[PDB]
Amino acid sequence: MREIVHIQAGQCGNQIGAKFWEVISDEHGIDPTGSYHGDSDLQLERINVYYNEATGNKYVPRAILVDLEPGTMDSVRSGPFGQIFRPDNFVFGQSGAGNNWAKGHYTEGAELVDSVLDVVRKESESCDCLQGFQLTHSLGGGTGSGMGTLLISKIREEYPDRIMNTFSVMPSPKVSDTVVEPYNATLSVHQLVENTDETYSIDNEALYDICFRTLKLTTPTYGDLNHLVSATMSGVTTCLRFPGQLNADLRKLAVNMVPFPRLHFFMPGFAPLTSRGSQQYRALTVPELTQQMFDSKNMMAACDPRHGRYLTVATIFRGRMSMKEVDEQMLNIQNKNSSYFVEWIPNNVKTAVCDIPPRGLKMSSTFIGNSTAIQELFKRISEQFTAMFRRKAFLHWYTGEGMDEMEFTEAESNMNDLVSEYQQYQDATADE
Amino acid sequence: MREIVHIQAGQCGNQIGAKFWEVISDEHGIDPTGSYHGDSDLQLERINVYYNEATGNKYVPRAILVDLEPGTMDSVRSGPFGQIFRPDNFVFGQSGAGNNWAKGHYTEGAELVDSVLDVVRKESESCDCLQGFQLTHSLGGGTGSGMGTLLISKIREEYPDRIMNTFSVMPSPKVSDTVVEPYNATLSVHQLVENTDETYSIDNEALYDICFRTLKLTTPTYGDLNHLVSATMSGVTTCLRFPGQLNADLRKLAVNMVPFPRLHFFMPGFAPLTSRGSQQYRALTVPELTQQMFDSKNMMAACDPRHGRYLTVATIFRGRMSMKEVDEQMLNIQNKNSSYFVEWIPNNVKTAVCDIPPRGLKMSSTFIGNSTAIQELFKRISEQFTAMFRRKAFLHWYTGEGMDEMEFTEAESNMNDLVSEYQQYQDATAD
Amino acid sequence: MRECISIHVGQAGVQIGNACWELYCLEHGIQPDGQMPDDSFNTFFSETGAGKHVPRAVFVDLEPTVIDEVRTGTYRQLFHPEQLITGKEDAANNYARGHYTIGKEIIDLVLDRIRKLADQCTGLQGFLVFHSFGGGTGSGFTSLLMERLSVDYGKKSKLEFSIYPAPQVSTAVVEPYNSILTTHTTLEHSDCAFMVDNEAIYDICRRNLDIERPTYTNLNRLISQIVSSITASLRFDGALNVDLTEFQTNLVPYPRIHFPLATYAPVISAEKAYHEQLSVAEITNACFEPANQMVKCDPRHGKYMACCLLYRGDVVPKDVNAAIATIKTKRSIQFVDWCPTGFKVGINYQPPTVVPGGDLAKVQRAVCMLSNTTAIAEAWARLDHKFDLMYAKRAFVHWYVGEGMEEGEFSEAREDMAALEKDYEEVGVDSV
Amino acid sequence: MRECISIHVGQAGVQIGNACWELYCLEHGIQPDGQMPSDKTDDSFNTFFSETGAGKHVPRAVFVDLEPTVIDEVRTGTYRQLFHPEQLITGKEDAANNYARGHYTIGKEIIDLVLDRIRKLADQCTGLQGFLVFHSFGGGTGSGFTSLLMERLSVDYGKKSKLEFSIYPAPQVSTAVVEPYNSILTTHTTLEHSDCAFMVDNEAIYDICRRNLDIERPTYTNLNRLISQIVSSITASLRFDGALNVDLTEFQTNLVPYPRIHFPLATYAPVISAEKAYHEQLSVAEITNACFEPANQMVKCDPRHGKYMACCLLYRGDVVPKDVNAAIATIKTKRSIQFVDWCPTGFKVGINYQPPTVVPGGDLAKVQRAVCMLSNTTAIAEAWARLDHKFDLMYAKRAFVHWYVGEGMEEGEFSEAREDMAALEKDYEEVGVDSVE
Amino acid sequence: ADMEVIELNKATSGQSWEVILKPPSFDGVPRRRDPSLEEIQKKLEAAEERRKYQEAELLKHLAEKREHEREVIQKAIEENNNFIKMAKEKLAQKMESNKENREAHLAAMLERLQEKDKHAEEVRKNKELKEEASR
Ligand SMILES: Nc1nc2c(ncn2[C@@H]2O[C@H](COP(=O)(O)CP(=O)(O)OP(=O)(O)O)[C@@H](O)[C@H]2O)c(=O)[nH]1
Ligand SMILES: Nc1nc2c(ncn2[C@@H]2O[C@H](COP(=O)(O)CP(=O)(O)OP(=O)(O)O)[C@@H](O)[C@H]2O)c(=O)[nH]1
Ligand SMILES: Nc1nc2c(ncn2[C@@H]2O[C@H](COP(=O)(O)OP(=O)(O)OP(=O)(O)O)[C@@H](O)[C@H]2O)c(=O)[nH]1
Ligand SMILES: Nc1nc2c(ncn2[C@@H]2O[C@H](COP(=O)(O)OP(=O)(O)OP(=O)(O)O)[C@@H](O)[C@H]2O)c(=O)[nH]1
Ligand SMILES: [Mg+2]
Ligand SMILES: [Mg+2]
Ligand SMILES: [Mg+2]
Ligand SMILES: [Mg+2]
Repeated sequence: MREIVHIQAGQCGNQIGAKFWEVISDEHGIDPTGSYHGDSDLQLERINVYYNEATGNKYVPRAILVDLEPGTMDSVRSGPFGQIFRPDNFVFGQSGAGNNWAKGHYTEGAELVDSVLDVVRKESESCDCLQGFQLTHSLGGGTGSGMGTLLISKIREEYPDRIMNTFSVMPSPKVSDTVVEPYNATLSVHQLVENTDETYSIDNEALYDICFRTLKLTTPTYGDLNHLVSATMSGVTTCLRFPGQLNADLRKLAVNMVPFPRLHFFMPGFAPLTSRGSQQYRALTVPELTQQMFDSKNMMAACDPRHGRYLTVATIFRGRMSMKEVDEQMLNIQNKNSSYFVEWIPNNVKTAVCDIPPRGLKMSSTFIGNSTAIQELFKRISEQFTAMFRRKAFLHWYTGEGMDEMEFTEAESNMNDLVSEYQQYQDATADE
Repeated sequence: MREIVHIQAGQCGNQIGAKFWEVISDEHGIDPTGSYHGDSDLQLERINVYYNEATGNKYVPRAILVDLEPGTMDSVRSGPFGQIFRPDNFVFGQSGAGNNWAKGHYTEGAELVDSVLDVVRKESESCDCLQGFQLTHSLGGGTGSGMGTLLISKIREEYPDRIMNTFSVMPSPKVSDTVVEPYNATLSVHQLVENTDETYSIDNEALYDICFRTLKLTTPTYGDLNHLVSATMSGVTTCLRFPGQLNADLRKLAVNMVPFPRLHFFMPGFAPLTSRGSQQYRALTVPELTQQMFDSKNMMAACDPRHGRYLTVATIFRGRMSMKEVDEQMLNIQNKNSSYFVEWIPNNVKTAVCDIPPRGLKMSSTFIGNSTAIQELFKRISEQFTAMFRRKAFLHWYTGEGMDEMEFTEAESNMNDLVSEYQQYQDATAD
Repeated sequence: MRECISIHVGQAGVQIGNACWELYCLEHGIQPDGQMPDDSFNTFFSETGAGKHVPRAVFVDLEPTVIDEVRTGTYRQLFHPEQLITGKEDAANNYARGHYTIGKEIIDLVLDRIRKLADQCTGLQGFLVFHSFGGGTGSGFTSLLMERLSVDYGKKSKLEFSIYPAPQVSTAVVEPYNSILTTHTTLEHSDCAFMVDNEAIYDICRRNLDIERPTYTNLNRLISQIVSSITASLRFDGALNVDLTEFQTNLVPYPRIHFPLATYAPVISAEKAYHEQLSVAEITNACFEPANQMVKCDPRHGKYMACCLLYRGDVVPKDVNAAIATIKTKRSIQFVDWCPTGFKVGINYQPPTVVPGGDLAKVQRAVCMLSNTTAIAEAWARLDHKFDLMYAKRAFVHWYVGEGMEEGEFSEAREDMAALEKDYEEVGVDSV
Repeated sequence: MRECISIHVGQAGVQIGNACWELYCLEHGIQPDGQMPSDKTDDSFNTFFSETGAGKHVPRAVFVDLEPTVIDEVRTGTYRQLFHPEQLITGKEDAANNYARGHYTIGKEIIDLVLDRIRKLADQCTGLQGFLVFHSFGGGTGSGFTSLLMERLSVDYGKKSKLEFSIYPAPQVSTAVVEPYNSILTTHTTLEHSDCAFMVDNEAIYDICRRNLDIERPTYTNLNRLISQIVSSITASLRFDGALNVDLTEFQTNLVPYPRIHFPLATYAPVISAEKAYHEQLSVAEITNACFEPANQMVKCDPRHGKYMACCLLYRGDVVPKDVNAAIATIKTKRSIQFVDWCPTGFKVGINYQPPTVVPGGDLAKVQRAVCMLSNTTAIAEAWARLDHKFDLMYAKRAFVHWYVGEGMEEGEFSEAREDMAALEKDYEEVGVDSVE
Repeated sequence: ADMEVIELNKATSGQSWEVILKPPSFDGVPRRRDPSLEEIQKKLEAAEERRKYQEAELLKHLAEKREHEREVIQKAIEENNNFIKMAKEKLAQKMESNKENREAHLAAMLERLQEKDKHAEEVRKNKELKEEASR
């Protein structure tokens, strides 16, 4: 389990993807020319997970950039780390999906698809020991959502033995690009439940609320939200891209986090929450860091973990700190909040400490939780879908592409069933 | 829709026709030799509607001169614009119908008809985009009435897709002692109802009354009445003869004016009313123009528009004036007199403004109205016809020519039906 | 690729075309000969071997008068003779002539030229059709063309710019007949149609531009500015772009309900000097005031189903989201219950260009809102009534029947209008 | 010459292997290059090291991992010259903490390869005693691969001694929620194939480091250096000219009364921090008493709550029989030390003169004498009971089971494994009762 | 109060002996093969067959999804095609119905003017019985 093949689909996918790539490149001592200039052998020890070593000194991200709209290609290349990416790995179509999941999944996307699979094949066959795939995309649009889910299905067929990991961004009316997001999101979730092993549920409702309420940003921008996303992505991938015992590969992470196959939707968490302008501030202690696991205010998914129960939790601490203190605090939290952890999964909270802190903070903590509380995010999408479907609003754009009302009925049913399952284990007692 | 083929039938037709030709020629800068001498590109822009260019820097009216009486041929040639017309176009018999519609329509007129169609065909096939025909004639005689209606029928057969427009002059006992005019007129109207698309009802009762009452002419002459006719003809054709958006061709005019096929008889109006060779000075104001032009005193047909309701109205203003003022005045008239405009034909009053004024006036207004009040003109002809027919007076003049009393019974019936239709829409409510 | 083909039908369509193409040229630096010393303008202009730029447009009229001005005018060198099509005799303000009698003579000729413009397209998005509802060419010829386009190009996007009739400038008593017959015949063939009410434009010129008696030149220069705001997203590469498909997807909830209301702001007379500069918030709010609308109706009384906002010039996303937030808090502005979020945004870098010697003043930023409101039903209702008044007495019907039309066709047309009216009612009923 | 072959499976096994072999080298004067200065001269060290033509000494050991990371350190490390490449075996992909993936999917790929080198090493032997297997209960390699290896070894080497050093899981250092599954599944498969197995409870080691060595946050380095000491104390008599547990057969005869109850409890003393003030060395009495203190045990359990069925005392260094008998006398007076009806209440006592050795720069202080008590007590049943409960909690809801079934395992195997644990638990109970007659 | 020491072994690196505190309380007394390699192979290969089976089953479902993908793409083709077919036949029937009506409209309008000619000549016959059968 060495190499990971990273894929970015649509505007959101590419926006969050580029940001991850600049964040982790800094952490690993890589400048935009692909040249290593760091000063720690720890930075390069597991560099092969995300980078291919190119001719001479240089390092090249194992990333595939995808979109049906050509514009985003230039948007990336113009970015700070634009010239770090392989030119061949840019697979861009001529006309976007026009916020229609059917177009990206069946019509215009089915094209671009094969030409994309050829790039993944070239990357994959080059691997000594392929771990699997990491896709970044939104569920709101037509490319990231529709085509991204088609990619997951076509990859799954070619590589059925590999881990499929996604950073799926959830739509919110609070920050939206299309009136049809409930259709696009519902149809995507159905596909994610069946075809992924681990999905990070990055909720735009959660990020907007963090920026507006906590960060006090009157008008949050995609920059402000992506500042929280990049932080989170850096945290959840710390165990993968640096030496350590806990959840060091995609499969060992899936084994510790996924008890039931369909229940693979993680609620990411992060402390401290900072604004792109919050260039101060010197603080945070170990108990301070630890308290934020139940602070719904710190969740990248719009659900209160106190409204449900944790099936499994992964906690990653960064910066120089006493592991004794970390272990003490971690025990204190579980022993005092025993009512939010399922009694039937003993020692379901695993903790790791990376000495290397992220840029900007001297100390940080990331939380990856498989909580039953995630049903609230799916209930929200479902109600929004019902509001529209009940009246068959905008449906003609979907059916026009060849889809049936049945496919909509089936996508909703699976989502209701998914919620119904989380509820089943939420109630589940460790008694005979 | 470019060219119009103009026809003049009988004494009246030729008299009014010559007058139109001199009026419009002056407006377009054409002297009697056919040579253009004007000073505005607007004058020639749509010259092709009425004139043929023909080999030579000069212009020739697309007019056909007709009569069963030879005298009128010379009367026109002796006129000021006599030498402007094509000599070949002058088609003249030897007889003269003697105020017998039967003679004009069946006997003497049918003999000359083919010789006339000879000239129309030559003119028509020469057109790049023939609009249709414009006939000038009286309904009181034999030639203009009888032969003129035969012509319309024969031109209708050859050109069924073209617009048929007439300037039909209505008889009056005030101007003519001819007793048979009600017969001739009734027989003609029957033909007009069936075979024309747009007819201007120029009433000699109305013109006599204008000259006698308004103009204070003790004994009005055909010269005095024709002065009003020429004014009117110049006005109604302005939209046709000059560039503009509204009623620019015969068909677009018919579409805006005719809601029911048979109700195609227009009541023309003019302001200011003037006598021959008379220079005011003092041109009317815009509210003056708008009000005057809507009075019964200003109608070329002998009916009170206030006695009926307007189905549709076209209003043309000529001279330099503020279009704002024109539009304001035009709205004021139709918002204050809402009881004279049918509620069921929204925005039935269309207005146009030509910068070029007619000769003699610095400012003028022409009114083309499809009013239900026109039934008064038809009722007058009908009463006059019944007075005679009841007693079978003069019937042998027509039966002699081979006509039957039924041809008469049928002509009257259709006219009673026509009146009965105008009455139907006069009463008609929107709801 | 992704090219649009503009079709300008009748006097109204051709004249607006003249305004549009004059403005596009100014906005792209193209001289009247087709020369120019982005790259997105190629969706609207073909390039020759001489380096000259030719509009992807066709001008059709059944009479030569108006197009003859184009071919003797300033831009006679811009269009190739073959794309300027004229007959000899117009449809005499009669739909039946434009559709059957006169139209049949030039139909094949026009489709041939369209087939040729489509041949030079590497990825045709669709068509932009400009016409009046009132004229016999605008009504009858357009419906005949739309029908033929559906046969030759199946389901390919077809969008209209329809001139709604105003009595102030109306030239035919029969415009309500022509309006209803065309709406009926076109309905199933158009994907989306932007109506421009002539009384609304007339009044904005009078009020905002201080024009006592507005002319077609004044009206068209204003219409051209809106049409440009709608096409800017296709002709330029801005901060956010909307394609033809994206319009239909975000503005059309149901196939019949395809008539968005256009509102443009700011409209300032080229005098004053103190009148500026208006903020993003100020210009946005203006889209919700009826004095700036393109169709005369009251949205206060109706409900919105979708809103699309096309910003141009000095516009920042943060300022736009701030402005939409304030609208989302206004009780007076109601949206339907089947619409979680009904907004779509576009942003272009280019401030609106003005024709030198024009009525409009230069502004640093502008916006055009395309909104689907049940209030547009008021415009159909006014036309339907005028139709009813005349049809009850069969006034003018003989002109239509004479050209081979059937009386039963008028009832079909009106019954379909009665259904359209009922569909606007049903859709606003919010509802179990 | 009676040779012993050591096998190290998975990360835990390989790393403890590194500690053990580093300590053996120090105890025998073998340098990391394998060169032993035998220049001035008991030969018993040869039961654990083959000699080459170059005069270098090579461990009779095999290191296996389904992943290269840990063994790659061995081949670049201090002792890379001690082991021959052939005895360091690695796959490319690990068993992802899944017994199934280790036993069924990935294991099958390297099994023949492993048995081949075991065969090779099994030849250079003029009187093979058997095998010493080092592995974790928790990981997918240590659980899944070991059980697969034990099975084939029974086929290839019919009735040859196989002894385990198994790492019992502690939540403090645990890396997988599924460790109780892997623990029970491996115990079940291995049971009939192992003759004797010494469990090392990670929480016990962790706590001894914290308490006695004053280590705030114990690392695998600290744990393994401790484990090694006990392992060395156990293997001493095989590697030196001893008298007690002088052959592997003896371990089994001396500590295993019944085939299934083959899990003796280890207790070591003294454990002293090297970084502390000088102290008057501990007496035989002091170190003996320490054997009956649960704070020094290798597995967390209470022998008060149990009965002994065999006891063995392994003294190292400066130890005199008179001092040992004096120490045993004192214990009996003050403490019960209950045995079973059948066994005599007593101890098999062996002294090994070779002094205890420590890794220089290590955590442990060098002592003049030490002791390791090996005792088969019914109290070890407490360790199975804790693991069995954790298994029950998860299995009731079938949590994580799909990971196993997905690798071709059957749900019935979990039932089979647990039923055998239920039987093992009952056997510890049954053995502690009164005998009849 | 009493102990028994039994010397066991004496050697170079050490000595061993047994200590008996108390003898046993009770004095009167309190194997299954193998396994086969063929049995191991049987179990190992049974699992391989259950794994290969569930991977195949999974692959069959991804195959079902593709077959459906072609079907919706096919539906959209048949819809655009049927649209073209409706539009073609509709517009043709309308063009034929109109040509029909329009031609008939002239047929009667000329037929009425033909009656006029028939009656005009007919009127000339009534005059013939009068004109010169006269005087
Ligand atoms: N945290 C973020 N969410 C984003 C961003 N851009 C978009 N989005 C969100 O994603 C959804 C809209 O999607 P996109 O831009 O990704 C659509 P995409 O380009 O994949 O497909 P098309 O339909 O072909 O345009 C929606 O929930 C937006 O609100 C971003 O930069 N950051
Ligand atoms: N406004 C005018 N009415 C006229 C004029 N001449 C005649 N009329 C009127 O027309 C009718 C008499 O007709 P005409 O001279 O036209 C008869 P026409 O010559 O067509 O045929 P004949 O029966 O062969 O004489 C009658 O109402 C006269 O009163 C005229 O010059 N102007
Ligand atoms: N805004 C605007 N409206 C126009 C313009 N020209 C005409 N109109 C309007 O469009 C309708 C006029 O119909 P036209 O487009 O001129 O008729 P046509 O399409 O040429 O059809 P035909 O009858 O055959 O001439 C009325 O509502 C006019 O007020 C123009 O340049 N701008
Ligand atoms: N004492 C000690 N315990 C260890 C060591 N390494 C791992 N463990 C423990 O062993 C269990 C994990 O098993 P590992 O040996 O690491 O995993 P593995 O055999 O490689 O199997 P895989 O899942 O295929 O990687 C947990 O209880 C760890 O705490 C070590 O070096 N020393
Ligand atoms: Mg996009
Ligand atoms: Mg005469
Ligand atoms: Mg026109
Ligand atoms: Mg491992």
